[PDB]
Amino acid sequence: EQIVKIGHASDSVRQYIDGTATSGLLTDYTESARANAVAARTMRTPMLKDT
Amino acid sequence: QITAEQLLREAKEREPDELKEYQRKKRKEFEDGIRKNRMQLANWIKYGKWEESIGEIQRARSVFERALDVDHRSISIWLQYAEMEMRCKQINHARNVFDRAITIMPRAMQFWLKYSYMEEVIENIPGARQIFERWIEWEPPEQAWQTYINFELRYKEIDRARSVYQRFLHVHGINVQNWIKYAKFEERNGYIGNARAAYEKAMEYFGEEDINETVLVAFALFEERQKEHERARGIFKYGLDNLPSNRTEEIFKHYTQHEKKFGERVGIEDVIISKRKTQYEKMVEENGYNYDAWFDYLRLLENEETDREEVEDVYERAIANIPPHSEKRYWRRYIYLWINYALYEELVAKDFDRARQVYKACIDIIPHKTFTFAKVWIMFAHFEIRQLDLNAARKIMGVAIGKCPKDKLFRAYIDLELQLREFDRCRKLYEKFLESSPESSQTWIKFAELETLLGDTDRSRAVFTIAVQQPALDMPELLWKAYIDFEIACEEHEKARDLYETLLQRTNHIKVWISMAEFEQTIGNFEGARKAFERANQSLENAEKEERLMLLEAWKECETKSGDQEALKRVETM
Amino acid sequence: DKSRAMSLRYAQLETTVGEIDRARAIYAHAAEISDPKVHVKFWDTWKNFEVAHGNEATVRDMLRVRRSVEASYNVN
Amino acid sequence: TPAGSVAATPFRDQMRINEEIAGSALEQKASLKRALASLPTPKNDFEVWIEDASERAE
Ligand SMILES: O=P(O)(O)O[C@H]1[C@H](OP(=O)(O)O)[C@@H](OP(=O)(O)O)[C@H](OP(=O)(O)O)[C@@H](OP(=O)(O)O)[C@H]1OP(=O)(O)O
Repeated sequence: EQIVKIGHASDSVRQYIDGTATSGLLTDYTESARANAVAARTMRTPMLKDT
Repeated sequence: QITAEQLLREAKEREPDELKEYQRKKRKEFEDGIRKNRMQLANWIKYGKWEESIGEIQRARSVFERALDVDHRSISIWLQYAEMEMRCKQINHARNVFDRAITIMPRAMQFWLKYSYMEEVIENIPGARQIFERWIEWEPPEQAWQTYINFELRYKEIDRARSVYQRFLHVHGINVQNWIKYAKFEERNGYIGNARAAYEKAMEYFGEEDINETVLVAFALFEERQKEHERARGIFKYGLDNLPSNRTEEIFKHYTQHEKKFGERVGIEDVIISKRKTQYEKMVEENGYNYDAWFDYLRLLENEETDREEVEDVYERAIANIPPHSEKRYWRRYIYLWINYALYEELVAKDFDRARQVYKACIDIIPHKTFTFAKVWIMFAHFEIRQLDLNAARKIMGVAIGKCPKDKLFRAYIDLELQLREFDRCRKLYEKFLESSPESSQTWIKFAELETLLGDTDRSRAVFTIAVQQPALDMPELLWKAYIDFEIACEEHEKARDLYETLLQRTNHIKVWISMAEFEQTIGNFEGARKAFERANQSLENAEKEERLMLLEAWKECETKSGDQEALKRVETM
Repeated sequence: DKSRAMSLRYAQLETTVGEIDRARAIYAHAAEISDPKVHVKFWDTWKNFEVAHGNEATVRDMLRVRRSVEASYNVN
Repeated sequence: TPAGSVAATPFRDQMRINEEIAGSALEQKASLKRALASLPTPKNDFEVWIEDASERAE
């Protein structure tokens, strides 16, 4: 619930501002979120502290 | 291997005086078998069967008479003894055996069935009647009467079969099904006056209060089959009153099928809605927490155009089911159970002084110090504006922000004061909004946009300068964009240049260096872009090769669009 | 036949969301009504999961249930 | 395993346009107040289908 709130707020702001002649000063907030999400997806179970 | 199967399979696979003298050997075998075992009765039967075959039937009687002395409650033996006498064609003996059997065990059904069948196959049928008459004196339970009825029906005696039913209903008639089967018997023969009488007497028999309504539905459906349909409505409709909650569930399914033909305009919609109404009330008795059942119920009553006081009683019953969890995820469906009530009171009942009370009751129930529904505070505020009471509307939004300062409230309050042309009140609320949510750079922009729309440039500049001085922002890029774009709209490029200057003093990020060049490119001071590119490219000698490359592709775009081949050699040697 | 297919379907959701510990119990619960002698596509997709999102201590757990489950069918 | 992937979707801290230093919340509240109290107020603003089964019956 917290995640989808923050995401929808940020994406809506992106669609309002972007497409203007002085864009490119803005770090691509929706697409960079996509890029971050696909990078984080590779993950593994850690072993054990005792064994 | 030779495991379980092959060992045990191998173990498995290993696995006429002479006639008179033979008969003597058999008798000794039986008699000594009897002597030891006595309760052996299967062998006692076999000895009886065996002697019979020989025409020694005279002895076989003696065997069975001895066998009956051992058990006597012997129902296997009694059957075998009679059946022996029948196959021998002894029928007066067979009668005597049955007359004893039914006398001694009057409530073993098997003898009366077998005995009546023997006499019937002999066409003794007066005697077969007397057996059934004698049987009924024992008040034998259901199957005995049904077999006597069915017997008379095979003769087609049907008025004598009717006599059996009338006596059957006297003993058994506590069970409804006997009355319904009787009425069905009269109906199918065509006696239909008897069938009406049978149902009406069944209702009179069961009474007024403990209405046996399975009779009543059966009575209704019989009259429906006749095409009495006025009667059929009457029976269903009568049932609905005395039955009203629990048993009507059966009535309504037949009553609605009934009306589905004949009801078509007025009768169908009445029964289905009233069926639906009681069906939703069942859901509410099961779980008053079923909000979807209340919404669907309230839809039905509003489309009914139900009398106002009943719909108010249903809304106020629905509303009292406050969620037990006190966390907003559960309230999201429950809150529209209040909003629909305020919409009904405002739009349909048109009792505005009662819609105030709906909202006050709503806001007195929300756990505001844990969460709020901004919808409630917004809708309650706009309602008083429709009453032209700005003082009430401001108090509502004012305590909204005072109890729970929330973004949706600020936006709604600001949009309201903007529509009211109360621009100085909007300003004070934005300052409160920024104090609430300082990191929200969008609000700093929306605050500067208000000042820009009101034509006060120096107001808008002071906001932006105070905005970019903030220690934290959700999106400085959005704010720095907005302030550059503002100074571009002012055409004070010598200050917009200063914004890139200070922004570049904050970060040597290549995209800011590109946009600084693109700014000069869009002024058409293309040498400023080259001087920026050189200032970037000659200073960023320690930047990454791709960072420099992306920087220098932007310059290569600049020179390929302008076409200066001499500069492109410089670019080619960057 | 479809419950295995639904297990692959459900594991795909949990692995894109990253509930990889739940994904193993989806596969492991499906593995007991699968055999490595004809259902090789199930074992391949679990093996490709465990080499990606797994480690030695659970790869060997996969190979334990594999030899256990085949023994259930391979009565010869 | 921590499910990083969905947590990665809310993007934040896009670019280094900040000093990474902040005041305490009450005096940060005063910092806005004492700064935004400097905003001028130069002038006032005003800017002024068919029934046919039923049709034959009725
Ligand atoms: O808290 P905000 O950032 O101002 O978000 C609000 C608010 O959402 P919250 O659940 O986070 O409070 C509203 O939700 P409610 O408080 O009214 O329950 C929601 O309304 P809905 O739940 O009806 O969606 C509305 O969204 P909308 O304006 O589309 O109704 C949305 O506003 P944002 O669109 O600004 O996020």
